[PDB]
Amino acid sequence: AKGMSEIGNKIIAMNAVFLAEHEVVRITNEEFVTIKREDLKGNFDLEVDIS
Amino acid sequence: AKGMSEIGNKIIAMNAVFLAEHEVVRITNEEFVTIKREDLKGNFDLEVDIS
Amino acid sequence: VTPVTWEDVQGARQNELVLNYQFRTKLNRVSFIDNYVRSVVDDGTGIVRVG
Repeated sequence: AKGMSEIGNKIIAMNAVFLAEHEVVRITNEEFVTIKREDLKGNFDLEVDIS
Repeated sequence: AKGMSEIGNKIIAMNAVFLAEHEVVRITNEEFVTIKREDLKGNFDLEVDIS
Repeated sequence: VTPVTWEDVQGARQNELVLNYQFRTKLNRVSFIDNYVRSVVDDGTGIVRVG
């Protein structure tokens, strides 16, 4: 379970850098929310676990 | 169970010294509460146990 | 973390989130626990270093 959580955290950090705003809007038809680049070191606001 | 409690008490004392106010505010989006430095010897106000 | 007296409720909430966050992100919780029990069971006693 933790192995998938480790993968999820890395992808979330990548998604906040390598994905443009419009790409997220198309995937999720909601208002886009941004995250500070220097804050990606710590996962303060997110928790990842299997469903 | 007590072994983890011993570790928790030490880290709490360290967190009250080596962590700045803004760091705690980012982690916990609440008003910051301080503790007197000389009072760190006794854990008067906190209890630590596993969940 | 649970408060000892009635005025310690704010302190307990703040420290609990910070303490859980550090173990969730800064440390491998699963690996640490696995080494924690196995060290105690095999060697007869466990020694933990805090820094």
